[PDB]
Parts: sequence; structure tokens; C-alpha cells
Amino acid sequence: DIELTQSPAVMSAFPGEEVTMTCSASSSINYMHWYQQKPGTSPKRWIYDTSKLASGVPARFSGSGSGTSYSLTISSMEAEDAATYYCHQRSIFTFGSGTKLEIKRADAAPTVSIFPPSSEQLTSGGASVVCFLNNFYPKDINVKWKIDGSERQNGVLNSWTDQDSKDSTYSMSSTLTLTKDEYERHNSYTCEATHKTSTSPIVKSFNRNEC
Amino acid sequence: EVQLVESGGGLVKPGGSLKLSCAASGFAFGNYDMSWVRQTPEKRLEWVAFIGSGGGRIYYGDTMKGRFTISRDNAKNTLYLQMSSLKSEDTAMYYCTRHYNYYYSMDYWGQGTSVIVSSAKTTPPSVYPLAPGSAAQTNSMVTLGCLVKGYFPEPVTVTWNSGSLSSGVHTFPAVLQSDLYTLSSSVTVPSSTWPSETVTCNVAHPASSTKVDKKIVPRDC
Ligand SMILES: C[C@]12C=CC(=O)C=C1CC[C@@H]1[C@@H]2[C@@H](O)C[C@@]2(C)[C@H]1CC[C@]2(O)C(=O)CO
Repeated sequence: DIELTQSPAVMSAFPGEEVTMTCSASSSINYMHWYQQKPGTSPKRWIYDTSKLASGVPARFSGSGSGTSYSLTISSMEAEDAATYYCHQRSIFTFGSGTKLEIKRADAAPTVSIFPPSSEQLTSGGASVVCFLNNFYPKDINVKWKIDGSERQNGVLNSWTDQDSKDSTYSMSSTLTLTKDEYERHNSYTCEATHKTSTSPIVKSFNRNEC
Repeated sequence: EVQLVESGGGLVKPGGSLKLSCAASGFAFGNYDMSWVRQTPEKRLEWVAFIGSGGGRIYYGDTMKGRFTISRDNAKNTLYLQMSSLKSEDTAMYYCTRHYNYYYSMDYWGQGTSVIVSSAKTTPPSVYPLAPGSAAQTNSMVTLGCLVKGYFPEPVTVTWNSGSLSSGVHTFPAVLQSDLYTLSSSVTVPSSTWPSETVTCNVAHPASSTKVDKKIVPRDC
């Protein structure tokens, strides 16, 4: 069969830059289509028949290519252009895996806060310690948990938001889930964020034996 | 004008069956070839089935293996997909689409209907208030939260003060934990306003018909 690969998987750019992404076919085909998708909504026809713009698509966009190689190009990119773009063609079962275009902005350190397990959760026999890292840039950030002075790595789950549609920052939660008995065996809980904005981490902590 | 509106998706045990429908409006439905496209949890898009305008020409995607049947009723402006012997790998959002010309771009898409194939059962969430407690903050702002734990299937919808606190809110994508979903939501308000002004998270889980409010109250230390 014929299969599609897209490059790059993820890219980011400031508004005003030129953007190019590529779609490659394992064997020659023609009349490539491109679909735009944003979080929570359906794919949308964007370019079709290799180079025709769909209705509502600005002339900053163009498609081109032939044979085994195709591309979508954006001049003077705008914030609303941020999306995942997928290629597809009439003899292809699986769409290309998509290029996710993200918005570059000024670096920002996270606002960090930590929360002890609630008494209601303890009553049921679980204990989640929740740490929020809000409104930071870029997306790459490292979170480290220390329990009574020693690094802890099991039972941590992290979840990032999509890039924020108004200020282009990212937020993320880091949650340490323990049993109530495991939580009750230790006292000092620390959440540390290490981000490229500073060589020294941002630290929030609490002692279980307070409050 | 043109509308494509899917339905019939839901939770189904492995080996089970389901029928999806797509209601069409605003165009001469019988002049157009139609398709089903699905998007997997990994965001991968797969062409499932295609039907010609007359219903006499049909194609299926590679991994379907005869378990899918596309059909249409041009009199009722409805497209169908019958799915049987369902597998874990059939979990996806299923989209109704319309074709433009004979290079087969898809010029209109429906809103999608979600199909989830597993043995897990519908389960309501536990909701817990996140007050600073022994981690009390000291800025001009304070951040509070709600922990939503142990529900199935997705989604839940989280609001703060019935939607009147909308800025300063981050609701994080849910993750599987012991094969049930968990998420947290944070809200940030001026520290002069809490606790003098109440802050409450509103959690709705439609699949279980559950709705709960958790007031964020300072902990009794
Ligand atoms: C254009 C096409 C071929 C000729 C035709 O009269 C109508 C179509 C539309 C459906 C396309 C089909 C083939 O190309 C094979 C496809 C891609 C099928 C959709 C699934 C498909 O059966 C497949 O995925 C095979 O790999």
C-alpha cells in the first residue's frame, strides 16, 4: 500500500515567521489534501487538490509538491494559525500523523503551589499531594518530589494543558498519589520546578504534622 | 446551512456491537458520496468506510476486515455505520464526512460521536477540595483547587462559582489511574477575597448523571 509521513511532528514559531511542513509518500501519488484541527473540534478542510485553498483560508497559506513529496507553507504566520495539520490523499487508509504548529513567546517562570491531601480523601484511605505549575513558557519543565529529604519518583503523574489560547503559556499538574498509610509515615513533602528561566528551582513544601 | 450531526456512540464491551447514525441537513444528500473517518486516542486518523451517492459503491479501510457495514437512507438524509465484534483498537471518535469531487477531499465534517470499547463500567467521580492548609500562601493572590478522582468514562465538566469565576482557571487533561480517570482544576483569586467570598467548584459527570458542588473551605488545623 501507500503510506504518508509528515515532518516535523512539532514546531513552534513567533508570529511573523515563514513556516513550512512536509508530507512524504512511500510511492508517487497526486492531488494531496491538508486538514486543520484545533483542540476539541473536528478536522477542517484547509488545502485540497495539492494547491487549492478551501473557503475561508487566507492567502498566506499555499500547498505544493508532486510525486512523493508535498508541502504546506505559511507566510507571515499569525497566532490563529496554531493547529495540527494532517495530510491525506484518495488512496491512503491512514492520514499522515500531523504537524502541530505552536506559538513562540517570551519565556516565563511558573507560579507553583502545593496542596496536602484533603481530610475527605484521607477518610477514604487515599492521599494525593497536588502541585500546580501555572502559566510558564516553554513547555519543557522538570518537576521533582522530595519526601523527608529523599527524591521520590514512583506514583507521580504529570498532565500539561494545551497551549493557552490567550497568552500562549502552558500549565501543568504534578500529582503524587500514595496510600493513606504511606502518606502517614512521612512528614516533609516538597515540589520543585526546574525550568530554563532560572538555574535555581522554585520550591514549595509543607509538613504533614502541621494543621 | 450544511449540518452533519452524528449519534449512537458510547461504551460497549469487547465483542459487542453498535450502530452509528449521521443526520444530514442543508444539501441534496443523495448527490454526494459520504464517508466515516475515525480518530484514535493517539490522534491518528483512519478512513473507515466510504459510500457512493447511490449506495451502490462501497469501500472499507484496511483493519476493518468485514466487521463494519456502511449504509445510507437518502429519503431520511441519514448515513449509518454498523460495527460488530468490537475490539479495544476500535476506540475512537467517529466522524461523518462529505465528499466534494472525485479526488475525494472531505469538505464538511460532523461534530463526531465517541465510541469506547472496554470492560470498565460507568463510575461517578469523587470530588475533593484543595485548600492550602499547612501550605498557606502569602501573596496578593491565592490559588485553590478541586481534585476529581475515579470516574469513567470521560468527560467531566468543571466550573467555578457556577461559571462566574472563568478567568484564572486551568482544568488539566484527565489521566488514567487504576483504569479510572483523574483530573485537577485550579483557580486563582485575589487573596483579599478568600475566604470572605465563597469559592466553589462545580463538577458534572453526564454519563453517571451526577452533579456535585465542593465549597473550598479553610482547613480546621
Ligand atoms: C479512492 C477510492 C477508489 C476508487 C473509488 O471509486 C472511490 C474511492 C473512495 C474510497 C477509497 C478508494 C480507494 O482508493 C481505496 C480506499 C482508500 C477507499 C477508502 C478506504 C480504502 O478502501 C483503503 O483504505 C484501501 O487501502
